[PDB]
Amino acid sequence: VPSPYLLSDKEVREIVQQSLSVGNFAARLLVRLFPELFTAENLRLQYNHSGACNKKQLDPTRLRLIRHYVEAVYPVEKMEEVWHYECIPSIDERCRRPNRKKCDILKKAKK
DNA sequence: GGACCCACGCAGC
DNA sequence: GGCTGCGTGGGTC
Repeated sequence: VPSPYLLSDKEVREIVQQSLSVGNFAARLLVRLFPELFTAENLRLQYNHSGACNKKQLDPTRLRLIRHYVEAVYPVEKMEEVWHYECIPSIDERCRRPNRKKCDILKKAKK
């Protein structure tokens, strides 16, 4: 039974063409595969890839799918390190990214 | 209240 | 006293 989260070759290519780095590709796949976390409710703020820091854990099956697409597209010579040090931190940064930077909230507080 | 990306000091572990 | 994600801010678009 094929998964409904699967992306066509054309869809993957359109995401790759916008990706600045393999880490950014992982983050873009995260947004595409977890739409429920990227609504105006920002449920993403309650999740990270592992459940560390007393947060909820991203669906392990879709996290494996992100890694599958990363490994199907990008170089694999150092894939363990790319996943651990580039893709995982990019995924977590995308979940926790504030809609407004603290320095901008305070800079407007003068206006 | 721009959206977005990634580097990096830090606290908790 | 190293490793893991958070909070943060410089920077590009």
